Amino acid sequence: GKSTTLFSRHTKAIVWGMQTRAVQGMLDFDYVCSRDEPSVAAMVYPFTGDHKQKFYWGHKEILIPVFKNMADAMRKHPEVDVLINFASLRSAYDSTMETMNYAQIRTIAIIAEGIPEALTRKLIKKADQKGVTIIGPATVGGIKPGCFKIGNTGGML
Amino acid sequence: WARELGLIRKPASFMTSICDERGQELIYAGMPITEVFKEEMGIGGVLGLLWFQKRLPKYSCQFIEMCLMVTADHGPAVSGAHNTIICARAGKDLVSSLTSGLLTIGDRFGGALDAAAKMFSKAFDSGIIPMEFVNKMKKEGKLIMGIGHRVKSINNPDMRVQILKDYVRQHFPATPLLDYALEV
Amino acid sequence: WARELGLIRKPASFMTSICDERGQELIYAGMPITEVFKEEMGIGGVLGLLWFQKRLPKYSCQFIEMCLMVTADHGPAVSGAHNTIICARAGKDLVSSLTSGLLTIGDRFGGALDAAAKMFSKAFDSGIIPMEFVNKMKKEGKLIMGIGHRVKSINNPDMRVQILKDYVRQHFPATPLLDYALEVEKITTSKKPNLILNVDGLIGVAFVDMLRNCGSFTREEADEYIDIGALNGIFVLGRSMGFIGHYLDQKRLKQGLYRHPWDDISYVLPEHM
Amino acid sequence: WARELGLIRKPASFMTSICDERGQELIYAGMPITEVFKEEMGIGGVLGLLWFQKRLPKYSCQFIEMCLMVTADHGPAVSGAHNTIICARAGKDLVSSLTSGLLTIGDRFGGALDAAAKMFSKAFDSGIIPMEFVNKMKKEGKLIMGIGHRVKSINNPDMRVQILKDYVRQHFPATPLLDYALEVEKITTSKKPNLILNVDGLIGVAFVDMLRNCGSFTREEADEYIDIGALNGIFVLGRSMGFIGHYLDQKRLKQGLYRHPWDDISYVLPEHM
Amino acid sequence: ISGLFNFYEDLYFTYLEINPLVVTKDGVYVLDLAAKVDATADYICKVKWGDIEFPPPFGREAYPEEAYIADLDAKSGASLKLTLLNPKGRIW
Repeated sequence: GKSTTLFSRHTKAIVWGMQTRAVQGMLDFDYVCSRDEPSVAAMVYPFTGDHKQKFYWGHKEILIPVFKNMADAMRKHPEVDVLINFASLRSAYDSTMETMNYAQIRTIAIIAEGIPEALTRKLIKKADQKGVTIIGPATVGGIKPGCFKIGNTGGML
Repeated sequence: WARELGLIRKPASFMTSICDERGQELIYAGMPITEVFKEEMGIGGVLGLLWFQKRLPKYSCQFIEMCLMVTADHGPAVSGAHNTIICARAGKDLVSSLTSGLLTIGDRFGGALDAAAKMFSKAFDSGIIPMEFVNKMKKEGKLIMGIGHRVKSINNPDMRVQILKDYVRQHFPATPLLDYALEV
Repeated sequence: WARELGLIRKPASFMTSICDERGQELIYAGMPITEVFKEEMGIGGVLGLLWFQKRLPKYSCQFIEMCLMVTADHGPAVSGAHNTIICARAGKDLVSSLTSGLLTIGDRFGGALDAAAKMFSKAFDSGIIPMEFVNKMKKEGKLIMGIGHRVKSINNPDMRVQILKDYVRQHFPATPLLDYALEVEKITTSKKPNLILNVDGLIGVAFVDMLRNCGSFTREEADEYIDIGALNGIFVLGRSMGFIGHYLDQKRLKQGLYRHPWDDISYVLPEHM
Repeated sequence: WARELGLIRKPASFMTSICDERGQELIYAGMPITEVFKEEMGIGGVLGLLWFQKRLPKYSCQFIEMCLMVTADHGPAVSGAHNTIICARAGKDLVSSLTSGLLTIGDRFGGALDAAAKMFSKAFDSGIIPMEFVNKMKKEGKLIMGIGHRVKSINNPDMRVQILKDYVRQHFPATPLLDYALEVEKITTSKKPNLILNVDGLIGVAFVDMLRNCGSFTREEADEYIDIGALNGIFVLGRSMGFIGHYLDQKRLKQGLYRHPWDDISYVLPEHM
Repeated sequence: ISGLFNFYEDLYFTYLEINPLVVTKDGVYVLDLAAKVDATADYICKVKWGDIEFPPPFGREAYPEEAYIADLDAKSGASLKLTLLNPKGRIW
């Protein structure tokens, strides 16, 4: 089943990739929309171990974990329902196919420009079989003001 | 001036979760300096506070102090003290002489602390009996780091093994890796 | 006196296959110092004599001196020259400042010389097409060492990469490891426009090209000079020039103690440990 | 972002008048790196560009390279090469081995370069005749730094003092300090036959001749580079090539840990402390 | 047709038209083909494609300055276009 309420004021995400500028913009959006928690729970970058990144919740500084395994990310965080995928055109097929067998990921936003059309038709069919919403390729993202904002959409604050 | 009233932002480098220098006291890992002298921790306590940033118990503090007391000079023949004496004997100063002599604590001289821990931990947590662990290291070469004395062998103990052991025999609960190494 | 007449014995350590000091001349590897200056081998010649104990040809010593001229200072922001300016700014001496600044040439800064030589040699001699070697590295993490520049990308060429490259194109036969590495340049420029082969990667692969593609090295001499770590030394000796240049500059500008202000630190000490 | 639109302010540290890394080229002192390789200055020219940040002319860069070639390794018995071989033979790596060997270049080993420069310059600028300067070093103690050889004397010249000297007699205009020092050499040869100008003294006096006898240095920059210690670094950077050559030699000949046996040591500990 | 579908997939097609297939007693013969292939899978197929210049739709001749900064797109990372809709217009 494809959902009808994709985002909320309790929507938690994992952004895939080293995107400190875009996740800074997203946590800026979570602060300026008077939300209680950040929209980002964790980050997944395969080329770096688990550590904590510092971010600004207004003036205060918080720590967000970069995990390496997404199963580790789901064990520590079962509340995440949306994945933002900043992978390239060569690894987002693997990343997306590897994403979709995690059950609590309910929607996916694929930022990438140029996932090939046979590969993305395979992505479309497996989203149809699994029930996932793709917001996929050659996109900038999505914005629900007050609730959520994907990546770099809109731009700066 | 814009930061003193706080309107711009700055991301910082150098995360350093140790030793708050600023404010009214020297705060260590979590403890003020008057407390660490008042709770009566030696340098084992501040080694737990600087190196691990944890208040270690007082038997372990005496143990760390005891290890630092036994890993002092092992004669001026050995390679690091040799380089210290060559550098000091060229009349440099204290700091560069100590720096050159310390700049060999490596893998062939004095690097068996780390190697004899990583090897025994990789062997015990992938655990074998000693009677096949010795053979598993036999089938590979690469001698067990942390075994061997040139002269003091048996019925002739090292006697700095023993005081450390009887501190661990008395003031020290639950030491299984020493049990494994003693069976080895 | 007994050894002056010869009767006792002594076995000797410190085996030193280099630089006979005793006698009537300072002999280097095998050559007298007047023969150093009459055959006119420069410091590339004495690096051949000291480092390899081999007389390198007249294009090789010219490449080594050009090579030491590009592996000099790369600015004061980078890690080792930063530590030199801190230690010189504490007013120590030349030697302690240069020493603490050179104590940073490791695996993350400036050790792309040895890693980008070992890895490219292990990829070319166990040969893969680079369009699958890059995938073999892609399956493992651990990015290809010696590839990537922040600003000068391609046809905004790095021009110290190119002045070396046009030395390697002109006065320089037989470049299959940089033909392979330029093929890796061709193929890794397909993921990113910037992502060109580094200068601290190019010195490693062009120097392996020199070592096993010119003469005088068999393949067991040539692999032992790479396994031992003789490619760290080129970066170290080049960067010592810039470190002492930084030291003299920090003494000449007459600067006092640096302190590193606290609003760049962000103490994240625990709660109460 | 506010600094990118230029609105807040920040005063900087690390003033650093050397090696502009930012922009489109590695700019040295004032010259682009393509001009560096195009005007064809060696590493002596860019030693002039980093250490003194001035284009030293073509005899002078050759003289600096020649200085590095004779202040290279002078055998493995001497103290710095000894420390390099001890740390190499403990099997560390290149950098820490070279580094622990380079951190002995002080005042008793290798500190004849700066001493035999300051002493001869202070004797020449406050002028006393050599036939009373030696007597001034007689009535005060403190032997003249930079004169004397243990073996190679006269009618047996030092032969790298001579290569250097016939470079500076030939390729080197207006050299009053070396003329003064050669007259001091004539008089210090009167007491003992050996007692000729050292190499560690000739690099000092001919390099003060380089600094304050060629151009580009005023006398308040010229004496300032002597006061700072720009002559210590020539010995450091020359002897580092020999240290790396020693390191590669001790790795390639594959020797185990040196121990220095107990019968060279002679323990003289107190009775019962 | 069986191998052709493997040819449709292992070369990553989009569009592939044969109009007509003239097959006689001598054998099968293809006269027309029309193909759209996915270039974003270049990392799969540049080993299979090679030195490919992709022909334009048959239109007017390209200018040298769109060619130079289009070369600069081949030199660097930007996306350009400049193609004139009428060269003697006023609204550039």
